[PDB]
Amino acid sequence: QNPMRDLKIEKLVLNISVGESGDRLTRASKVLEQLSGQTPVQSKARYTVRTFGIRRNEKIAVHVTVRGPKAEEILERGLKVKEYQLRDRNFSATGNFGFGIDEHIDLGIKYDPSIGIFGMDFYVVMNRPGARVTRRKRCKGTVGNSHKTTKEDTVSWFKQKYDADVLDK
Amino acid sequence: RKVLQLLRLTRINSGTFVKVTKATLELLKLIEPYVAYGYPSYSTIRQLVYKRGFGKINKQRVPLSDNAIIEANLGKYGILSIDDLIHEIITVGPHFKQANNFLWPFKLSNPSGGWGVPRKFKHFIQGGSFGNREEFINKLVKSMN
Amino acid sequence: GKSHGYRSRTRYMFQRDFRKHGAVHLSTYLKVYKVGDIVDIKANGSIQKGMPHKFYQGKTGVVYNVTKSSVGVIINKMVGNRYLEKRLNLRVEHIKHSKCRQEFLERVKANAAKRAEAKAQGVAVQLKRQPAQPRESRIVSTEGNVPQTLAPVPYETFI
Amino acid sequence: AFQKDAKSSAYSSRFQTPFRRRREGKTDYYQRKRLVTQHKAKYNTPKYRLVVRFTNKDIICQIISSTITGDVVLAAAYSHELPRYGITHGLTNWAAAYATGLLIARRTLQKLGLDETYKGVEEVEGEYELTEAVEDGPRPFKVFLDIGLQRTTTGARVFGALKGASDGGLYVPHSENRFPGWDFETEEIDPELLRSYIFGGHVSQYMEELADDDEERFSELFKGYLADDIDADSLEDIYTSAHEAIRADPAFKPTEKKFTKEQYAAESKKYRQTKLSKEERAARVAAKIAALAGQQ
Amino acid sequence: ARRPARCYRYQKNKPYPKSRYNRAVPDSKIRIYDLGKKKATVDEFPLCVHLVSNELEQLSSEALEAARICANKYMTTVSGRDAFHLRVRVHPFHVLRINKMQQGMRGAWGKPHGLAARVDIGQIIFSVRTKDSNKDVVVEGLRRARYKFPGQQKIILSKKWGFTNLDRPEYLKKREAGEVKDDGAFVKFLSKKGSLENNIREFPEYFAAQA
RNA sequence: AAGCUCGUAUCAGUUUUAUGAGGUAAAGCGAAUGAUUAGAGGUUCCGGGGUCGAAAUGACCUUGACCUAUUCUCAAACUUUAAAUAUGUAAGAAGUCCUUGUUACUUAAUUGAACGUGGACAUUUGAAUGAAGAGCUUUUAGUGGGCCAUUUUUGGUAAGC
RNA sequence: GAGAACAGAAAUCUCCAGUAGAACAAAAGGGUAAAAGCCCCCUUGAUUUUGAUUUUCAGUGUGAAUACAAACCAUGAAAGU
RNA sequence: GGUUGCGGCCAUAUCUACCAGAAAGCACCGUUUCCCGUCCGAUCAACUGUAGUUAAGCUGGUAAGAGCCUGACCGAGUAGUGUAGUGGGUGACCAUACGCGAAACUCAGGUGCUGCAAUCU
Ligand SMILES: [Mg+2]
Ligand SMILES: [Mg+2]
Ligand SMILES: [Mg+2]
Ligand SMILES: [Mg+2]
Ligand SMILES: [Mg+2]
Ligand SMILES: [Mg+2]
Ligand SMILES: [Mg+2]
Ligand SMILES: [Mg+2]
Ligand SMILES: [Mg+2]
Ligand SMILES: [Mg+2]
Ligand SMILES: [Mg+2]
Ligand SMILES: [Mg+2]
Ligand SMILES: [Mg+2]
Ligand SMILES: [Mg+2]
Ligand SMILES: [Mg+2]
Ligand SMILES: [Mg+2]
Ligand SMILES: [Mg+2]
Ligand SMILES: [Mg+2]
Ligand SMILES: [Mg+2]
Ligand SMILES: [Mg+2]
Ligand SMILES: [Mg+2]
Ligand SMILES: [Mg+2]
Ligand SMILES: [Mg+2]
Ligand SMILES: [Mg+2]
Ligand SMILES: [Mg+2]
Ligand SMILES: [Mg+2]
Ligand SMILES: [Mg+2]
Ligand SMILES: [Mg+2]
Ligand SMILES: [Mg+2]
Ligand SMILES: [Mg+2]
Ligand SMILES: [Mg+2]
Ligand SMILES: [Mg+2]
Ligand SMILES: [Mg+2]
Ligand SMILES: [Mg+2]
Ligand SMILES: [Mg+2]
Ligand SMILES: [Mg+2]
Ligand SMILES: [Mg+2]
Ligand SMILES: [Mg+2]
Ligand SMILES: [Mg+2]
Ligand SMILES: [Mg+2]
Ligand SMILES: [Mg+2]
Ligand SMILES: [Mg+2]
Ligand SMILES: [Mg+2]
Ligand SMILES: [Mg+2]
Ligand SMILES: [Mg+2]
Ligand SMILES: [Mg+2]
Ligand SMILES: [Mg+2]
Ligand SMILES: [Mg+2]
Ligand SMILES: [Mg+2]
Ligand SMILES: [Mg+2]
Ligand SMILES: [Mg+2]
Ligand SMILES: [Mg+2]
Repeated sequence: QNPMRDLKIEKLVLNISVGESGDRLTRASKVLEQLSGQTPVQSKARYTVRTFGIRRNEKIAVHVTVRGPKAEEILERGLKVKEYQLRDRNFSATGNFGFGIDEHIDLGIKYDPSIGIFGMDFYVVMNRPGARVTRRKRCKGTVGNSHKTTKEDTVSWFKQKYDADVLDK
Repeated sequence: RKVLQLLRLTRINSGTFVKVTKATLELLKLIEPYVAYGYPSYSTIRQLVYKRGFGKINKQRVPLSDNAIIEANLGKYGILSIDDLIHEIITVGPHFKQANNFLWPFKLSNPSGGWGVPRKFKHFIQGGSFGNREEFINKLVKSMN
Repeated sequence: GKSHGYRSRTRYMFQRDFRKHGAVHLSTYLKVYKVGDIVDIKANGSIQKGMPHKFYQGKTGVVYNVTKSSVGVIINKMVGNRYLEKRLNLRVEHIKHSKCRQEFLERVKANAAKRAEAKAQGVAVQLKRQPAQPRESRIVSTEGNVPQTLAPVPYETFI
Repeated sequence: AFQKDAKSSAYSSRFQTPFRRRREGKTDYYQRKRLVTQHKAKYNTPKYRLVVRFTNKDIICQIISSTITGDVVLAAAYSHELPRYGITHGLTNWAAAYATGLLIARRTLQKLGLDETYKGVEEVEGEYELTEAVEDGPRPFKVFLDIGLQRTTTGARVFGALKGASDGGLYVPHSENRFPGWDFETEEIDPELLRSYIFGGHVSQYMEELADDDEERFSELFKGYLADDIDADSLEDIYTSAHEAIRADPAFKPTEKKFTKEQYAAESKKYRQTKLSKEERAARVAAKIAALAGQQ
Repeated sequence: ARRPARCYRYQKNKPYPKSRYNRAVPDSKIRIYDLGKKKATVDEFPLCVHLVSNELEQLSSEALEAARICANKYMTTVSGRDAFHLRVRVHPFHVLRINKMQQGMRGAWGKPHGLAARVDIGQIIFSVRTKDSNKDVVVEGLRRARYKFPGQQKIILSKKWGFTNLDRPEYLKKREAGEVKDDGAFVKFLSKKGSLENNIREFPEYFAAQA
């Protein structure tokens, strides 16, 4: 069937994985701020690596989750950079999909040598209405298969609106 | 050892009557290795009492030999003679407990014929002497009384 | 060298019962104890506060005191050639009302009954318990039931 | 599920299922344990909870006690009763919360006898106050907020229902710091504001502010307030009279009903699908081995 | 330096396995327990003959290993190496200690010394499957192996089909029915339990009635 | 040793009945943990070899690891199950039931809780067997190297260890 | 497990599964899932008085512990703890 | 009989896969002025009950389903065990006598019951 198992984007999560803390990071953060409007969250390393030059709890990366029309304006905006082609991987079995771009300048955004050039991970997670079942406090349940988000359902979703290509086999 | 006391068998070859219920049957079970028992006939209850029967009177242990001795003590419950005694026993009467406790443990001699077996301390069923030997109890006791 | 701490040796005895871990069900707490009640004692490993020492596991005493969250239980423990009295402070999670007396209570209320049902009719009381009695005579029949003759059976090996 | 997921003989076997009302995500037992148990030396004394729950817009207030056979409703009151008292709209708002609790307090505290003594604050200026014990007299009826799974936020409406009960006569011990108009950064309540909610000042002021800023929305919602010609200002008297109505006669009218219980059992069993018999299932298998194995 | 087996014949101790509590123990001298044509199907080898203990004792790793070879050697040079399937039915899990040796009897808890299987009465030590047309050859294999073992053991012809749990006619009934199906060297049987669907998937050749 | 207070009273290295507690023996391992023999069927952008290759997130063998349903074998310091023997309490007059006083505890509450006053039912009054009675107090000796047998059992190859 | 630029066996982002297979200073064993674990908020009940009780036992001491009474506090909307 | 709120026992209530659900309820669901919380009004807070929907939740039913529960002279009076003997055997061990008595197995049968209050063609 189909009445209101639409395919709304649950949220968009931009991720900048820097190998390091300090100045370089706090600038990568600035990028996600002025790009999201929201004020971005930092992530500490989970263990030391020494060949990645990182210590446990260092503040290694920043990222931000954006929802509602705001997310569309950006997905679209990077989808552009990615010339509207993704790949049959890229889409998870549980529905969602993501991509990256080197150089954030390719989505509006000027240059300015006070900031530099950063890479960015785009991760789009999808769902339908009645999602709140899994997420709310009382009577926390689980969405039925006839309503869970699949791979096919999202690729064809994606293939339709945007009019973008999927590719590979 | 406790049980042999409770059944008033504290000397070899002595004997006492036991009314059978679950709650005494288990007592018997506990002491099979030490006793010989079975179902006594009228004949042998009669001659146990006539010959070797004694009452407990302010302790003491008093030969029966006159009927007034009984009526004196057991008479309260009916029972005013030596045959009255016997009758209360064999029929397990309403007053068997007093009737029977009144009787001092019988004190038998060793069997006369002998024990019939070369070793006493296995079960009757294995050619020994101990345990329930059922109605063959009379042949034995009669040779011991 | 040796070890004899408070809960030594209690590995499986304060253990929790297969598939019965977690919260204690609430009825344990809606129970109500009064002085004089007979309780059974059995430790709940999950409730560390107010726990009977292992010696009192499996034992049945009498309430002597009632408190916000506990009952005081007196148990006679026997040391040497004699008993002494012990009072135990137990949380309600380690106690339950004993059925050790339900029989009695059942038997008394019943016994007072058939005493009236007798007396006020013309007696034939008869209300002491008697032991299992031996079986009376009986006649077993054959109609539809002729005896089948069995013998012992030869040695064999299945293998 | 996917094949490398799904479960085993062993997994399912050793599985310890939780209490039903946890599997249902309805009962927090860690709180029930502490809401319900009594001092062992207060013996068979019940420990009554004021249970407040919010459905997608119905408000429930039951005064409940506990029994190992199951709990027990002393009295109950639903905000959907408020039409009886002059409240037809906005039945899940904060002042519907207060009102309903008011009803619940009166209702029981009536049928208990403590009706005339222990009235509570008749006034209502949102001053902070519990109902005190009257000098040589019955101690009041004591009660404990069973919030359920509500989050305690300073402003939440669960605490509004609390206000109305503690305003109506009940003894329900409570602090101020979750009532709207409690100041975060000064340990001090503004009764200006809390009186406002009790009477619905936030919904009123929202209405007047939507009047001349945006009539697109003001009609989408606040529809019913048009259809019945209640414009803002009167929202107080609405609830002010609701208060009086309630106190005046709270004695719970049940529904007129129509159709017997027997009757509701008729047309419902029409949709209650029925189990099968082994004889029947035996023949659904035999049938299947005839079909799928009998080589078409 | 190996003590005489006489010293550990009897089952005097409680099982001392190799474990975290033990830890430093010699490897079992016997390390293969399935030789001959193990790969072979259930149908290939109907006759089963056992070497069976008549004692409550202990058998060394070394006497399992040495016996293992004795039977296997005879079996294969007389009847062929694919001509049978020997299965050692007994794993030596119990560790034997020794008080190597200053001190005297003071603190005397031994080091591991070697391994043993603990064996019951009627406990099978060796199990072997062939063609009936080989009985003698195999029984000789087991007969010679005995000489390698302390304590009475006695050879016994099984009623069972190979290493199967069904007896010959009962195995045949089930098979010449349809409900049996080859696995590795063993076999699967159709059960009337469970999904109907994937129960017909498996075992297609049932669900006719016959053949 | 001295007794003392009582006396069918109360008493018990025993059974029965009713209600508990226990994780040993056995058992189990196609049940968890841990071990252990064998194959069979799967899965790879994902350990390595290797033929085709310009490569491939290529195909094809191959050996491994894992997964599936199976297979032989084990546990003092493993276990779902779970004995036997031992083991707690109870089987009344200090009992059961009714009427309704006391309080500063406790209840929303003359509500409860505890202790009571008044009233109703005697020995088949509440299983068995036994009871040369039961209870109680003071004071003091010797002893504080132990050894042996059946069964359980630890160390040791073993021992008249 | 399946997904995302640099990014690899291991960095950070997301979703699914997940009876606990983790974590709770430490030996090990018990115990624990809207917690007893992890993040945050507020704190000093790690306080004052003097008795009873359990283990070890002589039913002495010591250690450690339990349930109350009489205070003063903490936290929480609250039952409470 | 349905449903909701609060429950008791805590799998016959769980798990996997399908399909069916009237009416009410519950639910999903719209909103961001206000209390309130967030990197994100997803959660959490408030407002509307108006604009929308049975798709999910929920309830039930199907399955030689997995699990779980119950039964039985199914296995088995088997294993183990208290008691006995100047019983057998070099021993290891093993029979017998008077009692108690499992677990796996196998087969059959089930797959939540129920308390308080409100509500419903
Ligand atoms: Mg629809
Ligand atoms: Mg770096
Ligand atoms: Mg007698
Ligand atoms: Mg003669
Ligand atoms: Mg002579
Ligand atoms: Mg002669
Ligand atoms: Mg002789
Ligand atoms: Mg003579
Ligand atoms: Mg030790
Ligand atoms: Mg503590
Ligand atoms: Mg799996
Ligand atoms: Mg299985
Ligand atoms: Mg749990
Ligand atoms: Mg809480
Ligand atoms: Mg032994
Ligand atoms: Mg030894
Ligand atoms: Mg030495
Ligand atoms: Mg020396
Ligand atoms: Mg050492
Ligand atoms: Mg074994
Ligand atoms: Mg030999
Ligand atoms: Mg143990
Ligand atoms: Mg064992
Ligand atoms: Mg088992
Ligand atoms: Mg295992
Ligand atoms: Mg098998
Ligand atoms: Mg064990
Ligand atoms: Mg006893
Ligand atoms: Mg007497
Ligand atoms: Mg006397
Ligand atoms: Mg002395
Ligand atoms: Mg002395
Ligand atoms: Mg001395
Ligand atoms: Mg001796
Ligand atoms: Mg630990
Ligand atoms: Mg909780
Ligand atoms: Mg300190
Ligand atoms: Mg002390
Ligand atoms: Mg001292
Ligand atoms: Mg002390
Ligand atoms: Mg210490
Ligand atoms: Mg509807
Ligand atoms: Mg805002
Ligand atoms: Mg929303
Ligand atoms: Mg909310
Ligand atoms: Mg549907
Ligand atoms: Mg629900
Ligand atoms: Mg099934
Ligand atoms: Mg045997
Ligand atoms: Mg035995
Ligand atoms: Mg002897
Ligand atoms: Mg012997």
